[PDB]
Amino acid sequence: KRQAWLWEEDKNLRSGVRKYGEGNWSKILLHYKFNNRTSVMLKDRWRTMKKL
Amino acid sequence: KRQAWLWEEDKNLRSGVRKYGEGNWSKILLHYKFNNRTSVMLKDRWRTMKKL
DNA sequence: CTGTTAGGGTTAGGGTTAG
DNA sequence: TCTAACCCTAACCCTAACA
Repeated sequence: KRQAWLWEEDKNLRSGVRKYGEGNWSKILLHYKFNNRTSVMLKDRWRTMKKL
Repeated sequence: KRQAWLWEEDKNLRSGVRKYGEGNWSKILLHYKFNNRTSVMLKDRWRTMKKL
């Protein structure tokens, strides 16, 4: 089921990119809580954040 | 302008869903004739067909 | 086979008309 | 007034090219 990205997931993604680096989606996924997301979904959300 | 759906288009759409499955709009659009429609239009028609 | 990421392609679903 | 047809676009998928 399609799930909009919540504020806390967005925060974790940004924290993850600052610490682990842009592109290291799998590593980011392993260090923070996300709502049943895969590393591809993180990559995609990052692209959307840039667009917004 | 606006274009209501003819019985032929509906037949193809339903045949398409059976053969390719619901949600595979672009593949369906590629294998049957439709009145200048996009994959999104097929998806919207299916929704209405379900709502009727 | 399990898993990875970049990037183009596609779909879900709530909102917007046309008539 | 009502609603099927159409729009917007974030979210998600497919594929290449590897490890």
